[PDB]
Amino acid sequence: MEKETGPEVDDSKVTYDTIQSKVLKAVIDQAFPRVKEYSLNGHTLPGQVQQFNQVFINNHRITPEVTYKKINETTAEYLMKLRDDAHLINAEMTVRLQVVDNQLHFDVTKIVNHNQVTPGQKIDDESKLLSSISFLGNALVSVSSDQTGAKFDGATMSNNTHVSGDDHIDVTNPMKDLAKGYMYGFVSTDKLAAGVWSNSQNSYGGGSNDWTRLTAYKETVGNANYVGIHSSEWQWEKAYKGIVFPEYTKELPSAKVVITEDANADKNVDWQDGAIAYRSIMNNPQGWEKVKDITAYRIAMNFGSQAQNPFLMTLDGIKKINLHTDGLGQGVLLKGYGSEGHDSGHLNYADIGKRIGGVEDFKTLIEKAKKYGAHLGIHVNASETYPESKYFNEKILRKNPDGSYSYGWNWLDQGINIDAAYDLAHGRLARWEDLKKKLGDGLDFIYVDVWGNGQSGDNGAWATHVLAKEINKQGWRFAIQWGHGGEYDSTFHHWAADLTYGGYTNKGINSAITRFIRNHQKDAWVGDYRSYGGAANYPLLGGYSMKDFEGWQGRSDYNGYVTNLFAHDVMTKYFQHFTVSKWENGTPVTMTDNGSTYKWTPEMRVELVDADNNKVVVTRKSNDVNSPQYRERTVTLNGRVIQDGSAYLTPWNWDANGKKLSTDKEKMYYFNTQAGATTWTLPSDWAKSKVYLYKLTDQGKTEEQELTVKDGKITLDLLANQPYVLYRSKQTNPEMSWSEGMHIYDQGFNSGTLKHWTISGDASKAEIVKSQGANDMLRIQGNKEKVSLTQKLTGLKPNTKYAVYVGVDNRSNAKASITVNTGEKEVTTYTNKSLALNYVKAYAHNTRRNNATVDDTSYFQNMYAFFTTGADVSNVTLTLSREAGDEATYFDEIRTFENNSSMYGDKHDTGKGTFKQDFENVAQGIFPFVVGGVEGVEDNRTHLSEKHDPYTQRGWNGKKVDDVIEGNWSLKTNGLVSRRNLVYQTIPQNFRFEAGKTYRVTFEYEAGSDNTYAFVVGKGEFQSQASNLEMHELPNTWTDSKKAKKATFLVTGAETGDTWVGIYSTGNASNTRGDSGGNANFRGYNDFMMDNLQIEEITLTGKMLT
Ligand SMILES: CC(=O)N[C@@H]1[C@@H](O[C@@H]2O[C@H](CO)[C@H](O)[C@H](O)[C@H]2O)[C@@H](O)[C@@H](CO)O[C@@H]1O
Ligand SMILES: [Ca+2]
Ligand SMILES: [Ca+2]
Ligand SMILES: [Ca+2]
Ligand SMILES: [Mn+2]
Repeated sequence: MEKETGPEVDDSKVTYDTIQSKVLKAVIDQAFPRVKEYSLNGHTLPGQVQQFNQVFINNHRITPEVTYKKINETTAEYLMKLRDDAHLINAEMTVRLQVVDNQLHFDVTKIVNHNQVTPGQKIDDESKLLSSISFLGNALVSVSSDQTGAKFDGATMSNNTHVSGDDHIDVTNPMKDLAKGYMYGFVSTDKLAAGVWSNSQNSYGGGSNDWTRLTAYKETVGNANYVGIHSSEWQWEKAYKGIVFPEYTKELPSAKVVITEDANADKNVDWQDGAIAYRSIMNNPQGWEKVKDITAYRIAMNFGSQAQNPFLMTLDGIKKINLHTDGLGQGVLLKGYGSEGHDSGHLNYADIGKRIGGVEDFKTLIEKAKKYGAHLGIHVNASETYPESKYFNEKILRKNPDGSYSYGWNWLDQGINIDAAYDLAHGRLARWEDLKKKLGDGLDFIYVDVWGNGQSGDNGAWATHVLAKEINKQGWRFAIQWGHGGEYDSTFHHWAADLTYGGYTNKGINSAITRFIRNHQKDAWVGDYRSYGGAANYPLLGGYSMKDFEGWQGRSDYNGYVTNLFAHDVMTKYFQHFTVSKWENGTPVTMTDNGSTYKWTPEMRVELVDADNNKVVVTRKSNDVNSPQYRERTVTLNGRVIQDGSAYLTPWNWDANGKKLSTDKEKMYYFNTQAGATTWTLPSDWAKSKVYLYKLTDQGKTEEQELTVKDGKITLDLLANQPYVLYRSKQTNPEMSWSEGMHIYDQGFNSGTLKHWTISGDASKAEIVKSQGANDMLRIQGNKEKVSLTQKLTGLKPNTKYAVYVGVDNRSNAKASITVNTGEKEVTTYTNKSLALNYVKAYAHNTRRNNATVDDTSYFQNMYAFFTTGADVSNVTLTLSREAGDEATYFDEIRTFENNSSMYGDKHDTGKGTFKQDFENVAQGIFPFVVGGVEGVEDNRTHLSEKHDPYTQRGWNGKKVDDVIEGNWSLKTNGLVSRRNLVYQTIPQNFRFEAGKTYRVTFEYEAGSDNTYAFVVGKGEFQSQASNLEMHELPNTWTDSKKAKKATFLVTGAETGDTWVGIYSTGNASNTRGDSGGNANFRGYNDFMMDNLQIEEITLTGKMLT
């Protein structure tokens, strides 16, 4: 390429003025808000050196009519009249340029559109809107190839671990052309660096073209090439289908430049100095301050009406983690906080799940969690909904160009995507407001799932900023699913934080420039996941690694959760307590993974600092990618080694909420992924102190040991993959008030003792034991007389109807019971040997081997008693008992909660009399049934369906069957046809068909096809050696009927006491009647619904005999 030339600059017709602070002077054109040049400490950076007195309004070129006024020494103002009759533009905008110390601020302070526009109302011609304002062509700052050290550095979005989003371009003549959008951009000489911020929500496309709030352009002027950074175009008045968006969607255009000399004392001026200075002018995502202290993120899941994780139970998990981490901060995403759980009832944000304890228990959870530094978030959806939801309406649904529905997720029900632009234009904001009104204060984050994938249409930068602003206005922090989503406002990205998702192309933001700037403000980065290579092969700053134990994707591994916190997250979060100050790359390495051999340039040393001038230096141990030392670092704090390779001994000076600790509470954490002794130099304020070591378990600080300090050093030779904490004085573990608000002490057997129970019988026969998943449970075995454990149920309301259950897995034939005595009445329920395996994937005691009870299985099922308090609640007792037997019964999770069912002879309490289930007041699950093994351990596709006429009922969009038969609720199974397996069954603890007694079982049902589902009678444990079943295939209910059909069956209890009834998915093919895809799922061909179950003990007389 040959040396380039362009027009020189003739400014004979230009009048300049100057504005200046004490440190920065800007030469500005009086004709147009353009900075020609900046001066700071005798050094200069050009701005826009060639006049370009045009703007683009609604993508039309306009020569503005400008009047100028210098307001004060630092500030000038321009009134800019905009007229283009042919394109219906008639407007004016006021712009101010203002110097603030070493910053230049560009603000559009006022916009007047002379066309009549009313936010929220119809507009007959959208071209009358003033929708976009572009000052492209006027660089806010630049650098010339004639200047020494001229360079440009910019970041674009990349989520591919192999591909950096950053460009580093020497500004030379000649050079390659440049006309490209960027998220962050810096120009620098060897004397000055500048960074540019804009609130522009411009996009030039997806991927690396998105979030492009800046545009960099090469311009040749005389004999020099300039690279300038421009703000990308801004948005203003916008509409959807002629309906103008609300006023809050309009944000006045703003951009800033900051100019700096050396800012990290390395005696070089480059983009890193610009990036440090940039933190003073940049947007900061709301709630970012919290991020550095949220060390323990995880999901607590509810799903399908099951109430796997009641709000008050999550508080006990928080307490376990508080103990085990010695008071690290936590963030629990409640996936299923609403409606019947996860993926139920979307859009009705205020519909807080009733079966998990409703708004009352959610408020208690939020309030009580504060002292443990545990922040709650909720999973919501702004992209699709289901007929059941209050907000399902034809008007909100997304339709394809051909008129068909844009079908969304199908799982419990078939959802339809919504049109998010329509939604914004029609009151979306009020749904968030309703949630805030109901829930009140203290919720931390809203996690918006899906958004960013286009299901609901445009989910790009502008639309996401609007959505985030609605959420932030309620006081909530914004979080999203995708690595590329919400770059401007998000503080957490599930696909960045869960390293296992999506593979190497779908992870966090692969940009050193971006991470340098924002590492401390969000979990949005590339974490350590060696099999993805590139940036993910041992990032020096770590990167959040999220695991779970409360049911998300069937995750139950508590111990693995805690070890992962210490293996990845403690040091990740430690670094977020500082800001990056220096970043040094090494030489390129060659890697091979994921089907490619590629070059990657790794970071070798990163320095960070805090406001107290602490200095942290993180160094990769080798640049050799085939050496084990490539995946090792040293970390020093003010020169003192706190990590080397597999081990760290790290100070931690912040409480769970991030507040500075008192001197006597300052501590150090030790963790080593390998066996072996390590030696550490203590800091001066520890070196002459006594030092105590504690092993951290789910019981808190254990195995106190005073350490020997020699020559101001300690040596630690402790268990691998095990957290320890050190203090300078003896520490104890606090009272945890286990299960507060749940009416019983320690419902999950987490407190390491049974002393709060009154035990009747031989106490040696009752012990707390660990399941195969390390879940603590009460075990009773080997007892020759009854053993009982009793507590008072405390804090109950007088004259109130309640349910209580205990999870029970009984391996003995002996009677295992739950008994409530209210002071005025006693009720009891029992099980002999359990006969139904647990198939609820989000439930901690499902039958997956790694959270099995014992012998690789789990038969846990909730065993209920229903009772009513009298006038006095000072002596209500709960007793768990086990009659004589050799084998074990396991109990866990005692939940006592208000419930208004009337199942027993039309009365609430456990008692005699006809059994009826109208599904209108179910405590949880699908009682008296429990989900069967049709889908194995699954987020089971059977749940309680909720009525929303007409959408859930026959006739809407051709629906063949009602989701709900009578009242507001039925028992629905979605599409589980042709499976040859049991969908659900009664179990004797829920309903016992007594030996030799005969019952009439009646229910009403919908079935979308003939003989796809069958009513079945079984006994004992079902085996799919397949079990004998009495089989009654059921006809469809709509081809020859306008409503649900009634079915009636006689069932005699087997002498073994283990008879049950259920619904079975046959081997027959269903019939979708020529429909396919979403229509076929929606319309219910493959569905089964039950309601109005009745089971009545009868004596066979007269014609019953036939
Ligand atoms: C990975 C993730 O968050 N995916 C979302 C889906 O989540 C799935 O939800 C179903 C139940 O509906 C089940 O629990 C799966 O295990 C879980 O991965 C789902 O919420 C959809 C809804 O459109 O969004 C994501 O794909
Ligand atoms: Ca520097
Ligand atoms: Ca437990
Ligand atoms: Ca009903
Ligand atoms: Mn439903």
